[PDB]
Amino acid sequence: GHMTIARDIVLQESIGKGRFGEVWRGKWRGEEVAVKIFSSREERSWFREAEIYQTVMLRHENILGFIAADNKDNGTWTQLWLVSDYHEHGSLFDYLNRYTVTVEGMIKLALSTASGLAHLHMEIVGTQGKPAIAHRDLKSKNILVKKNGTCCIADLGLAVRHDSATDTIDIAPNHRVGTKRYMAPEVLDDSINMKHFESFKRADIYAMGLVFWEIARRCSIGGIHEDYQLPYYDLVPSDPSVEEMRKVVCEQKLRPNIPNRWQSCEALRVMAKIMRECWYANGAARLTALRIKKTLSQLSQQE
Ligand SMILES: COc1ccc(-c2c(-c3ccnc(NC(C)=O)c3)[nH]c3cccnc23)cn1
Repeated sequence: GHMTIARDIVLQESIGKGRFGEVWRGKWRGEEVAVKIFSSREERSWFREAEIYQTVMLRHENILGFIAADNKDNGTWTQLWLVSDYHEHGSLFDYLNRYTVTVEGMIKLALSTASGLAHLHMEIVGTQGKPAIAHRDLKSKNILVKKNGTCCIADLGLAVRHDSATDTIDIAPNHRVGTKRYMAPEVLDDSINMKHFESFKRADIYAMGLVFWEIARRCSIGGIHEDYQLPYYDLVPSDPSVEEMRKVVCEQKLRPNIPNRWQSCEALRVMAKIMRECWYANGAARLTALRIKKTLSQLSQQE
C-alpha cells in the first residue's frame, strides 16, 4: 500500500548494533531507511522501543523519525523490526571522530540536542497528550547527525514515561541500565530516588553535559581544537566498570576537564558554564533541558 512495511524493504549493508538490535541500511521504494532487527527472544526490548516511539505527539525534528514496528518471517524464523529515517552521517560519536565543527556547527549540534531532550522531557497537555519521557541512556552514540548539521536523539528502548496526574511511571525501572561512562553520580552510587520521575530527567541532564563536552572539544577556532575523546578518557579505562566510574565521579568528584582556550570565546564560555551546571552531584541543582535550550537559542540568535 502506502505505509512502509518490512516485506517491501531490502537490506543492503550492516551499519551498527545496539544493546540487542542489529542495525542495517535498507531500501524501501527507492528510498534509504535504517532497520533495527531483534530476534524472537528479544521481543520485550523490541516491543518497549516500539511502544516509546508510538507515544502520542512524540515526533519532533530532534527525535529520530520513527517509521514502523513490523515482523518479517523468512520461512524459518521471525525477525522483529524497527524502521526509521536513515542519516548518512550516523551517530554524533562518528561525526565528531571524523570532523571538527565551527562555532555555528557546535551551537547547532548542542541546541538541536537540547531541543530534542526538552521535547522528550516536556508533558504536552491536551486531548492528544504527550507524557513526560526520560531517556536513561543519552550519549553521543545514541544521537544521530542529519545532513543539515542538526541532531536527533535515538535508542529510546530504556526510556521511562510519566503520568503527572496519578504521579506514576509506566514501568518498574531497574537500577544502572545505561552506559556506565555516562551514568550520573546518583546512578553510580545507587542513591537515585527512582520513585520520583524528576530524578530520571535530572540524570539525563548530566549525560547531556558530557555530550556537550564532546562537541566543544571539536569546535575549531583559527584551526585550534582538541582531538576527539569520550568523557573521562583521561581517568578510566576503555569499557569502564561502575566501580571505576564511581571512584572518579562520586569519590574524587572529578568531571571532564574544561580547557583554558574555552574561556577565550563567548560561545565556548557559554557552553563551559552549561556543562558545569549539568555536572552537580545533586540532580536537583542541575539546569533543566528547557532552560539549556533557551540559553542556546539566545546564543544562536546573538551568533
Ligand atoms: C527505531 O529505528 C531505529 C533504526 C536504526 C537505529 C540506529 C541507527 C541508525 C539510524 C539512522 N541512521 C543510521 N545511519 C548510519 C550511517 O549508521 C543509523 N544506528 C544505531 C546504532 C545502535 C542502535 N540503533 C541504531 C535506531 N532506531
